[PDB]
Amino acid sequence: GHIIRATGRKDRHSKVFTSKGPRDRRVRLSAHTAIQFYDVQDRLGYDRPSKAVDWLIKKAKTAI
Amino acid sequence: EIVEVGGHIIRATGRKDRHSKVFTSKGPRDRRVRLSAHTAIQFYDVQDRLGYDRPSKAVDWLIKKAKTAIDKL
DNA sequence: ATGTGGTCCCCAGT
DNA sequence: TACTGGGGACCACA
Repeated sequence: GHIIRATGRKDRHSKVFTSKGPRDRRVRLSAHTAIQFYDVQDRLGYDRPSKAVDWLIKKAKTAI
Repeated sequence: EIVEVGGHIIRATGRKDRHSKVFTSKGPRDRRVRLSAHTAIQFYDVQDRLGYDRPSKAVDWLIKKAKTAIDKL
């Protein structure tokens, strides 16, 4: 897993390196997925959504 | 404006974006989130490996494939 | 300086 | 003709 350091002086957010190349680290959820996702996020009591998808990925480790 | 449909889904009556937010147990939330470098790397991996075009589907799949944990919360 | 979470403004597409 | 997915920028922060 890698990172790509920003080039511009306007946005300094890092991108990540995936199978399809540099990707921006934001995702958009659809309205039904948002509500279910945020269900989980508020249940675990996590402040930042990203910690909720770390949880959702630990579990599901049987993705393989 | 509020619509009941799922749950409660707020329609922005603004004008530079008709993008709609969702009403959560902690108020109006945006449907766009910023994954940490650490998370994004693992999240996109499973998106690629499922071949899903749009990454919202991947979160749908995660939740699908993890209700065995979600209910006991 | 160089990243961070998070969201605004807005383009192109569903 | 209403909403969306995502890029580009940006405020406060660290």
